[PDB]
Amino acid sequence: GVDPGKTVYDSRCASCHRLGTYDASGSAPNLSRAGTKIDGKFTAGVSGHKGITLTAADLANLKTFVNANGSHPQF
Ligand code: HEC
Ligand code: NA
Ligand code: NA
Repeated sequence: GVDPGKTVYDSRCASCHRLGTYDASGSAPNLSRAGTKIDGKFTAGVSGHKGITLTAADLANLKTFVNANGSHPQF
């Protein structure tokens, strides 16, 4: 789940959000430890937040990515 979750985060939330030290640029909240807020903010297949629609697989993969990476290329 971790790699497709990165694609979800990268293309769909990073433009605004931050995530630990992996992504420290953006004005919206840092999504570190936001799994429960993500699942409350999004319903699988229902268009919502910022025009985004997420599949069930998207939501699971993204949370696995947030848990595993939420960081420096040399660490
Ligand atoms: C800019 C167009 C954004 C995009 C792209 C994403 N998010 Fe967002 N998010 C944005 C703002 C300005 C805010 C604060 C106002 C609000 O609507 O809450 C948020 C907030 C969240 C939250 C809740 C934050 C908290 O309670 O601390 C969550 C859980 C969240 N956003 C999730 C989220 C996800 C999973 C995204 C990728 C699919 C995503 N956002 C994109 C702005 C923007
Ligand atoms: Na960002
Ligand atoms: Na949900």
